[PDB]
Amino acid sequence: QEDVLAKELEDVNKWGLHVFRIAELSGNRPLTVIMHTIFQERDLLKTFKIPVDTLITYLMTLEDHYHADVAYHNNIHAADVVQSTHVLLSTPALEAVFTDLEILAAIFASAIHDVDHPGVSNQFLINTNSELALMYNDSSVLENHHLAVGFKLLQEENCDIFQNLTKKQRQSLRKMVIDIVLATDMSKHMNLLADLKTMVETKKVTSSGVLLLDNYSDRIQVLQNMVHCADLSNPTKPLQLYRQWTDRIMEEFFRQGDRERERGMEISPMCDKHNASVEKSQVGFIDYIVHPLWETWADLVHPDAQDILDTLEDNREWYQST
Ligand SMILES: COc1c(O)cc2oc3cc4c(c(OC/C=C/C(=O)O)c3c(=O)c2c1CC=C(C)C)C=CC(C)(C)O4
Ligand SMILES: [Mg+2]
Ligand SMILES: [Zn+2]
Repeated sequence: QEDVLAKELEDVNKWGLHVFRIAELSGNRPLTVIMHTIFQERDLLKTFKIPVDTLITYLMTLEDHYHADVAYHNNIHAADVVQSTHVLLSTPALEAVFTDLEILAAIFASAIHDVDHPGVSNQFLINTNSELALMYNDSSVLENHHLAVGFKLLQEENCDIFQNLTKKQRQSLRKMVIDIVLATDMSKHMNLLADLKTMVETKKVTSSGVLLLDNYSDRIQVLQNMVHCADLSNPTKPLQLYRQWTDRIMEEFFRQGDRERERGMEISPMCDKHNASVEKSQVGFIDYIVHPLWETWADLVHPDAQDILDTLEDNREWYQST
């Protein structure tokens, strides 16, 4: 069984890795084994003097604080975003653009970006006067919490994977990780996309042909949009993968809508299981959210992302046809 898993982990650089098989083959440890593979592949353990045992211990503790009883925002989603961010970082147009520390931040941010998600939305947590909304004053409630949990777990026994970074390395990475995860709040999508559009229109490229990023503001904005693309990458994946993600988000949405109805509240869009239109909503989401973003990303790394954008367009057509 370990040999099959190791075979499937050979695809870690490929879009459309079969993350669900890896979850099964790893005994519900997709986040740990994919993170470990990626760190090996990028030589991050040697670069940052990360002890192997510390890495596994942190990864397992972090994976544990994703909820196995949440159908979408679980450890499989986290592994998927890590792996998708890992592939997006390897695109030719970005070669040698980001430092080792920035690659570490983006991968680490992807791994913690939804930890301890309870499977309800920010707006539900606000409307139900939840403790989380109360702690974070109704602003990026989930996103602030994922960051606080992800960083806090570094303090558990033999969990500080950043113990051999310099103080300035830690401080720079923490800030970058915060900037990235806070940008995954969907209420920020439009401002993030508008900013990425502006950057593509004024895009500058080096003599080697690679994207030129002058300053923190441009670098962090590309890393924020990269992780945001990886977060919204389900509809760019091969259809058998995309369909399982759709099934899982609808289970989680529907269960929020039951809670909402049980409490007298109006049902949030896509959460009413007596008035759903699964296929229509996927097309709506692609047309108004996912495709505008992925088309803008494709222009930034043109033509590196043309197969991913083509798969998205085919998957949109297929859902439309139904
Ligand atoms: C109200 O705006 C909408 C909306 O109008 C339709 C939507 O539709 C979806 C559809 C989704 C998924 C969706 O989730 C994306 C991933 C989130 C994560 O990992 O946290 C959504 C939406 O979130 C969504 C939102 C955004 C929600 C809020 C509260 C601003 C995830 C996976 C796939 C299969 C792509 O389907
Ligand atoms: Mg999230
Ligand atoms: Zn997410």
